[PDB]
Amino acid sequence: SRPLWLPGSTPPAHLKGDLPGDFGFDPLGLGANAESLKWFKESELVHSRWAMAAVAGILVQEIVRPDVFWYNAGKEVESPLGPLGLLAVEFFLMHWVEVRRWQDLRKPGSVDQDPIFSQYKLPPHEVGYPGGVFAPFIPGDLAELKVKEIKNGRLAMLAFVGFVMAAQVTGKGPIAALQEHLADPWGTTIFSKAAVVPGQAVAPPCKIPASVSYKGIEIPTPCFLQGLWP
Amino acid sequence: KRDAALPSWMPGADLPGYLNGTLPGDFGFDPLYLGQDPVKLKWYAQAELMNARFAMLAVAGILVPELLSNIGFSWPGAGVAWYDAGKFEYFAPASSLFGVQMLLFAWVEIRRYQDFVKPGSANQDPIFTNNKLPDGNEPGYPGGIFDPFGWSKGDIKSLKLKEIKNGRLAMLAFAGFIGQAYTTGTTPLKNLSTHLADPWSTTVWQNDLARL
Amino acid sequence: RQSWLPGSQIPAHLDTPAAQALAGNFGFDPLGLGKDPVALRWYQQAELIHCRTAMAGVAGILIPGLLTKAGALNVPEWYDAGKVAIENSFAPWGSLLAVQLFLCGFVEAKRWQDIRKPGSQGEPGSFLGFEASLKGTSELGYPGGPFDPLGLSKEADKWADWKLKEVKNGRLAMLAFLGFVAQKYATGAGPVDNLAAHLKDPWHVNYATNGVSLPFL
Amino acid sequence: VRPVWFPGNPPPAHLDGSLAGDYGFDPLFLGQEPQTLKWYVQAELVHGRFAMLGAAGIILTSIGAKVGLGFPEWYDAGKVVVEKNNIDFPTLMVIQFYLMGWAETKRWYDFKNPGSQADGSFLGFTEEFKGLENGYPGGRFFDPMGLSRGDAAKYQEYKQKEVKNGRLAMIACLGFAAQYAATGKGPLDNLADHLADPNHVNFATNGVSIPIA
Ligand code: CHL
Ligand code: CHL
Ligand code: CLA
Ligand code: CLA
Ligand SMILES: CC(/C=C/C=C(C)/C=C/[C@@]12O[C@]1(C)C[C@@H](O)CC2(C)C)=C\C=C\C=C(C)\C=C\C=C(C)\C=C\[C@@]12O[C@]1(C)C[C@@H](O)CC2(C)C
Repeated sequence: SRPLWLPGSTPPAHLKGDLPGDFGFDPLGLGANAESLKWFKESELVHSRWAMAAVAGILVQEIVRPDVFWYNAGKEVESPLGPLGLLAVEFFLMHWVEVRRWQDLRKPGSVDQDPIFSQYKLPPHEVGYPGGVFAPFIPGDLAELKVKEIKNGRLAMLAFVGFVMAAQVTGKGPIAALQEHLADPWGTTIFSKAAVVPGQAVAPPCKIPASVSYKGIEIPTPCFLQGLWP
Repeated sequence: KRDAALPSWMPGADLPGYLNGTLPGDFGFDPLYLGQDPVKLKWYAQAELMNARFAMLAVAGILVPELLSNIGFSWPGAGVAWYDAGKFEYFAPASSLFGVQMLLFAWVEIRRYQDFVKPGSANQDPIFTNNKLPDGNEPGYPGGIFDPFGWSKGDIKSLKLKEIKNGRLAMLAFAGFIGQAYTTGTTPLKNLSTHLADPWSTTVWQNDLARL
Repeated sequence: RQSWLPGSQIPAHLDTPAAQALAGNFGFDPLGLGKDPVALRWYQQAELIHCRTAMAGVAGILIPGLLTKAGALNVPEWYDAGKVAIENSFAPWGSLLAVQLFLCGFVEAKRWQDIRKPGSQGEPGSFLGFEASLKGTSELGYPGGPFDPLGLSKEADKWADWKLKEVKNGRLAMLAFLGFVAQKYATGAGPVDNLAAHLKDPWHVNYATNGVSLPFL
Repeated sequence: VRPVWFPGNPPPAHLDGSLAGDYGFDPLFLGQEPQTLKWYVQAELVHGRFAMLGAAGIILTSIGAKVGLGFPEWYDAGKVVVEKNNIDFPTLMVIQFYLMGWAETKRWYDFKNPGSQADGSFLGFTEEFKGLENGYPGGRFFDPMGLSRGDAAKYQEYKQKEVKNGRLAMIACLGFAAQYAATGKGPLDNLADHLADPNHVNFATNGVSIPIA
């Protein structure tokens, strides 16, 4: 009745197209339990929204600041607030925001009220889609926009993973890595730099230093699952 | 089971029913269920008031003396840290002061305890028998001579909430004095000046990591 | 029903109404020592006396030890105090102990006769008018009367909770004294010295590294 | 009708095919008594799940050592960890039996008295320790994703996979011990040597397994 991830297949029973972005993909049956699916549905949106901002953020950083590698931006950035001053502010602000989001998930409607100003409240809403002040402008139908959000979100989640593994394998940002592919497309793919055959395994070298010195301490910087690289 | 109209320490949470809102400052906070038993809750309510009122006097007795010294006011006790007041030389030895203290506090504390056991039974002066507190007082809120200006005749419910709120904040402040003095080795207002001088590099994380 | 071992079969003799009325009944009697009701009554008295003596003894070791470390007092180690005290004493330990046996024996005998015939020490004329105060209460092991000056036991709503606190702290005190004896031989230091040494380096200073407790390792 | 370990031989009466991995294999009749069989079913699952963890841990670290990431061999890891990190062996050993003793004893008394650990005695937790079946705890803590709380048919398939992968891991761990004793090398050194010359580097030529050769 609806397009599927694998055309011609039959979606699992627990998937019926109610959710946006429901293309009948759950081969392991992780979402069969209703309670689990509610938590996983919330988690997918959060991962997707974080990934979309991060992928957009990384791309703009490279264009605006091509001289700084996004993978190194943690140590290269110097601000007066210092390391622990920034972390302390981030911890408390994120703890408040995340606990309130969490409470809505457990008990929907219980954190729609503004704690300080008694006249402001979020109108009733679905979990994961807090309207009101968070949605001043809605260009069109929500149902269509929800599909657009999750599809772009699932693409940005894969894009970030592509940035991480490309950075560790090439040591270059997403745009610089792309230009390397375009210069020599036949000699720049992962197949062109790695291969395993019976009796020999060749893997690229991790282009990230094993450790980073930062303000008098050493921060380990290991490549992700390097021993399992092709 | 707790009424949903009452304010909550954690909006949306389901809180115990025995904290029905009669006591002042009832926000339903009891994650360890210490006050579940009504008999113990009665004692804890008084203990919270007693520790709260001594903490408020103690905190005010540690900041104002230090604030006055910083301003420039001069008096023999000026410039002495609250944790060095014991060694200071007074008109009498500290041992004799302690002895007088316990005798005086035995009288007033046993008078207060008598009211808690049997409210209204300690409202009369034992020497000048004419003097007496009003018969309507409750344990923890004597009134009468203890409320000469009659503030208790106004919005008592709000005033009790203000008292416990300031009291709970004062109790945390005194706990901060012990922790801050033990780790920084300086007076509380000197610690505040250090934080205001450079807030971003003077957090407890910065300070304790250096001492680590 | 609280149990020392959730899911185990509670002994039948600890599930009777009489046994469940004892303070600290968590169904713990693997050896079946208290299976006989008469024996359980006697062992309940023994546990209370051990509890109260251990609490006083452990408090007499731990509080002076903590104050000695803080400098408020100067008391020797609990295992050296007997020698230090006797040197500055007015009597040899033999005469001191003999008097103790006479005085302790007298009060212990009166308690003993009360266990056999509860309330019997109130026999008129036996004591010089004081026997009226020696009848005890309805519960064996809780004499009350002159033994409860503040009258805390008269509060019925708090009686069960008071008894549970006494037995719980008493059982803890007994294990603490057994810990003092074992730690004295294993480490050759004081109880507070052992606590400080553990806190200084918990992962390398404990009983697995004292060279005595675990010889196979 | 179901496939059996020895085609043609009828399965024994006490193996009726309900349990996962039931192939009628019990030639010594060790699980004939139903109460003994329940205990053995859990013993096989505990062995299998520990072997699966051990096989995956040995394999991963062996790969790291092979590709020169600095990992020790599984038969050398114990010495390297304590010496490198300055860890007292007896202290680590004692902590292990405290934590395993607590978890194992609670598992032990759920077998003796099912559902007895769900009364709330442990920190007030009730449902997470109720248990679902003999050897299959379930619940939010042991099954956070609730894969046993969804499709029943899917759940039965996972049980078949778990025990079969568990039996294979148990055999593999036996292989690691036997191969280390025979060759003195790591599992992937053995695999690499076999692949280089399969016909001439195998157990028949290691000088130990076939002494008469
Ligand atoms: C989404 C979060 C996030 C991610 C994915 C990264 C990713 C990265 N950072 Mg960055 N950082 C992140 C947040 C932050 N970083 C920094 C500060 C730094 C520094 C100073 C450095 C990096 C570096 C790196 C890189 C390598 C780090 C590594 O391998 O560490 C291995 C792992 C660890 C060292 C610890 C892992 C901790 C654990 C996964 C999470 C712990 C969670 C907390 C307990 C939660 C409580 C705190 C609050 C705030 C949430 C990598 C690109 C390094 C770099 O540039 O290398 C070239 C580097 O030097 N980051 C801050 C402080 C403002 C962050 C705040 O959120
Ligand atoms: C709320 C109750 C309360 C609290 C929290 C404190 C807290 C403190 N008093 Mg204080 N006192 C309190 C009530 C009282 N004190 C005293 C009398 C004293 C004295 C006389 C002294 C203190 C000192 C101390 C400190 C102990 C730590 C230390 O430096 O040890 C190490 C101890 C020393 C370096 C002091 C050595 C010289 C001292 C003359 C030896 C004899 C001290 C006594 C044994 C103190 C007994 C205090 C008891 C009765 C509360 C600490 C800041 C000491 C201080 O200020 O040290 C800087 C101190 O000397 N207090 C009295 C009697 C009026 C109290 C009555 O309630
Ligand atoms: C996931 C989010 C994220 C994170 C963690 C970072 C992190 C970083 N960015 Mg990046 N960035 C992001 C998103 C993100 N960015 C996005 C979406 C954009 C596009 C607009 C950019 C554009 C950008 C540029 C152009 C630059 C960085 C730079 C930096 C670095 C220094 C930051 C700084 O100095 O802040 C200082 C902070 C302030 C002065 C105040 C900022 C207040 C903002 C605007 C409020 C935002 C509110 C919003 C609702 C938050 C949503 C969060 C999330 C849910 C998406 C740091 C590594 C700099 C860099 O590379 O330095 C080496 C740099 O030049 N970022
Ligand atoms: C009554 C609340 C209160 C206040 C206003 C302060 C204020 C301060 N503390 Mg103190 N502190 C407190 C309680 C408080 N503390 C308590 C209860 C403890 C015992 C654990 C400590 C232990 C402590 C240490 C060990 C240190 C400080 C330090 C500091 C400074 C800030 C930097 C820092 O690391 O803070 C960390 C403070 C905390 C984690 C306290 C958290 C608990 C309080 C009650 C939170 C209240 C939040 C609430 C919204 C109200 C806050 C605002 C209001 C008062 C206007 C600053 C002078 C540092 C310093 O001296 O720097 C020079 C420092 O090293 N405090
Ligand atoms: C009384 C006591 C200690 C008294 C100590 C005193 C007076 C100390 C006094 C002094 O220290 C001072 C103050 C100061 C020092 O300078 C001098 C001395 C003189 C040294 C300890 C009892 C200590 C008693 C102990 C430890 C008893 C433990 C019993 C256990 C574990 C029984 C278990 C079971 O019996 C059950 C319950 C049920 C069965 O089915 C199963 C089993 C297992 C058999």
